[PDB]
Amino acid sequence: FYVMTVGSKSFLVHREWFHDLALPWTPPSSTAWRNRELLMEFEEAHATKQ
Amino acid sequence: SQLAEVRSYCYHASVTDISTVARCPMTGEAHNEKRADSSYVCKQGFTDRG
Amino acid sequence: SQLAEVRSYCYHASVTDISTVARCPMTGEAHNEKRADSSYVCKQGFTDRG
Amino acid sequence: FNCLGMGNRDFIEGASGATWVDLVLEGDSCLTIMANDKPTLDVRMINIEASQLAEVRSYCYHASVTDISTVARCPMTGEAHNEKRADSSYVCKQGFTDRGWGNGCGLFGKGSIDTCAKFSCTSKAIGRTIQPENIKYEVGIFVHGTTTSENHGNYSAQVGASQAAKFTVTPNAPSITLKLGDYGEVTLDCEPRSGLNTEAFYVMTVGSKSFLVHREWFHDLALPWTPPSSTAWRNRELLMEFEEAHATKQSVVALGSQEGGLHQALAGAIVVEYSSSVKLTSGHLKCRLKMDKLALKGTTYGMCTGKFSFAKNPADTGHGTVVIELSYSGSDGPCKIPIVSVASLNDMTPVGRLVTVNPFVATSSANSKVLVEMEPPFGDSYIVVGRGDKQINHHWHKAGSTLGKAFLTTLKGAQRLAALGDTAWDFGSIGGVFNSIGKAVHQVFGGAFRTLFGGMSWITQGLMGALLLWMGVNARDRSIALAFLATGGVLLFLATNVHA
Amino acid sequence: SVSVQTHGESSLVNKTETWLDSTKATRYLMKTENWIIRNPGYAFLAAVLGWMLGSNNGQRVVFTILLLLVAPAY
Amino acid sequence: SVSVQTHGESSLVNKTETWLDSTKATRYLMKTENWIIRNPGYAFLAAVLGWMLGSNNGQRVVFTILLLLVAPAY
Amino acid sequence: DIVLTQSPASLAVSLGQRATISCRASQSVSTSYMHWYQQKPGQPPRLLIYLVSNLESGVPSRFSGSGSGTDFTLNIHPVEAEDEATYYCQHIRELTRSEAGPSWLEIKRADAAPTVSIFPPSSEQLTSGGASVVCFLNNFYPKDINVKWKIDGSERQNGVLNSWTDQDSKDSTYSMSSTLTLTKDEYERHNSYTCEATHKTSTSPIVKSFNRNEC
Repeated sequence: FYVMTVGSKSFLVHREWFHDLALPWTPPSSTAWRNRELLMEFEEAHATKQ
Repeated sequence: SQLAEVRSYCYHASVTDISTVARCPMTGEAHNEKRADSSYVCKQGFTDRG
Repeated sequence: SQLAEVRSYCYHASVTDISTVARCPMTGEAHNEKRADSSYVCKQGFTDRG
Repeated sequence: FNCLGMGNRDFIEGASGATWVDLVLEGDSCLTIMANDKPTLDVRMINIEASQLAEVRSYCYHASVTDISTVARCPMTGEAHNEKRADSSYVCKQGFTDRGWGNGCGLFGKGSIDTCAKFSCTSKAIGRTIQPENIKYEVGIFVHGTTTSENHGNYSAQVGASQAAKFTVTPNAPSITLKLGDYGEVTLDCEPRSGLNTEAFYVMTVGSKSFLVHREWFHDLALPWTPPSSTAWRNRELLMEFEEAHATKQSVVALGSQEGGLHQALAGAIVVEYSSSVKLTSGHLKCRLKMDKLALKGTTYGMCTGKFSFAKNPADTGHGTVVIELSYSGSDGPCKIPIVSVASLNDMTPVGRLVTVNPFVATSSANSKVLVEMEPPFGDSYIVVGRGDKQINHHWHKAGSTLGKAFLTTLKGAQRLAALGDTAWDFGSIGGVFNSIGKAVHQVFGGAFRTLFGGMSWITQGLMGALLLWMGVNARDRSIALAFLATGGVLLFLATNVHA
Repeated sequence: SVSVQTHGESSLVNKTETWLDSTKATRYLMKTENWIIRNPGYAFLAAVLGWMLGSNNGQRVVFTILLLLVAPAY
Repeated sequence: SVSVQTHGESSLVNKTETWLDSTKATRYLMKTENWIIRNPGYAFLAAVLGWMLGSNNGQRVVFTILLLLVAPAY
Repeated sequence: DIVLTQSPASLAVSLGQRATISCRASQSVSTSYMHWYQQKPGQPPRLLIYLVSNLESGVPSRFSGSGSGTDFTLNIHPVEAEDEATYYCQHIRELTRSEAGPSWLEIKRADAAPTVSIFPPSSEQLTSGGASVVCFLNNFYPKDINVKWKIDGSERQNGVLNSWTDQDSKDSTYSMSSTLTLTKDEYERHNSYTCEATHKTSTSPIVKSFNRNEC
């Protein structure tokens, strides 16, 4: 398992379930993330307005 | 004693700088110049035109 | 008379500026700073370590 | 306001026989009426407006723990009482601490403690209840005269020509009479209160945005909620938790922001914006279009004597018709624009019908653009503008031949039957007998059956239908369709309607 | 998503008060019971399917009580 | 709770882009498939129960494909 | 990715008065994950507050603070002479881990004027070919001060070497030493040498002058 930090507190989670979490995640170093489109959405397109 | 950093997860996000480049039908793909930087979240789509 | 441009296809390519950022096992993902620009073609991987 | 370039454009085939018609409309869809002596009409909803909204209650999704206090007591003392149980702001809970002789007590195995933590709401959602009279409907109505690519998509421009109008129907004034000017007057009698169900649902505000939720599901939400006025809440212990009790130490921890869970709790909710009046996207309204005063003038106008031109090139509207824009260079105007839709050039007999009836030149000014739409027949046709040498034509072909169109009426007709409830038969307009009993048979069938087991979500009613199709396999003669009744249609259809 | 596929249960050592324990019993039943109360008309014809096939008596309920639990949240 | 018992689906009028539509197809399957991949050893003995009883062939799969969907999230 | 800055960068306050540091973190919702370091110049720091609520072992109970997300605070109600140091902070959550532009504690006292003494170069340095005119500014508070080398009434910024100490241990004032370096030939071609010292205490610069023709 791993140790997951949620907010200020940290908690224990299984590491195979840790990677199976569906939510934008982060590489160790700095920048480029994955699945960051999940916390955002879209709408209908009226002219240039979306 | 020592714990390595496996990865991180961004649970809370905010939208900044909404940009949508409109194009005509039959033009195929639409390309916004923001697809170069990974900080910008880009998605295809369409706008029904009259 | 008039023909619109639908898209293009690059059949012939060349490799420029090979960059591989090595990391230790158990570190999870490896992140190279070149993933920001879309001109750089990045791929994950591993190196068996002694 | 008009049907130009709308996402869903549906038409109306005039049988005449009456000057009044009962039609249902929507925000996205735009109805188009074509009748004799009556020009081509556009009827659509802009949005659904509501004036005054009362505050039903609120919900605190995000909380934080403040001032953890736990009063320790000895075993056999029974209940533990902390002085914080007086104020409702403090969240108190009973409990115990297993005691030895080492910690605080002279007995073993048991204990009692009262753990109180002041409740602090970081973020809270707010709901709103809809009053029937407060609901407004902005219904764009338009009649097709001489138009351009500008004025036709323009409202105030066609108001100067009196060819477009807007208005607000409310339960206080469901009937509105508006004049089209040169083409006469039309009377629109709507049913604002009965268009939607005002008390069927609420308007829930999650964060900055607001959203629609069923009001019976609104109260069934499990999350700390709020009375309208100010202070004392209910179930606020749900966003906080407890732990083991070591001596006097127990940590009340608060759940994070449930805003995402609220957005997760929202699935079929419609995104709704607002400023000083809420604008709902998909409309449902029952209106009565009275065309009695609407008529055709201007048969005094003979054909135009001079060259035409294309202001824009022809294309297909995707709804089955072909629109063109014509810049008339002749100075003989005002004149009735010659034009037709024909099968072959050697055959001058018109076949296709003009969507915009009686094309007309506005003024004598040369090079005046005019936008007129027509419906060509299926197969190879021709758009011919003008008579004699003066004519410039175009070839058109439409593959939508009535074979597939019969299903486009059939299949979408059942789609018109679905999701519209009992109002689905309002497309049976100027009805009675069949159309009357067709809704009446479905009335109680809409007040029972599908609505009784209604609430099924996607595959829930879809999967069991395939198991209810097996009920049609095992049966007896004359009992066959009995187990097959609700199976085919009304069940698997809506399951196939929404895939996805 | 974060709504489903919860960590529960760890089930490694762990004799303690976890993050959510007493609420773990209210996960499925109450939400599935709120579903069958949401759709009573289904529950009438639901248990009918059990008595339809197999004529084996007691295992016909094994269909129903299991199948009536299937429909909520699929 | 807010995690389950979603508003979906309205199914009243509503021809539009809702709050979550394309993600509604990924609700159950993917989360239940992530469960059966989580517990493959169950999936081996799961479908075995279907071939055990009734000897009626094709409806034995009706047990499995339904019962294999029961175990995820109960 | 995160920018940190600590303010006020220099705080003059008497011992016993509360000092609340206005701070912030650019990349937001750090949770708490913020610290405080006290460093005297030429030393390693010492961690003051961790968990934002909690001291380390050696640091006494006079240190405190609170905050979350962007803003954080270091609140010391009984500031002391032992608290005199350069306060640092540092962040966690994302990486790389970085600090803030620091903040100085200064114990407040009465504003003191500098004692200005401008010494002509020694006869030993002249024989060496150079001449360094030194100007000593001692026991002035606060640290805001300026030296201007006026040669024959004209200011020269060349060869000016300014060496000033930090806040003193005994009287808690500042001491400065200014040095004007010239060649002996350039020293003997210029007559009047003075260093005027302007300070917040004296509305006019303190002028200590000597000429080579004078003594």
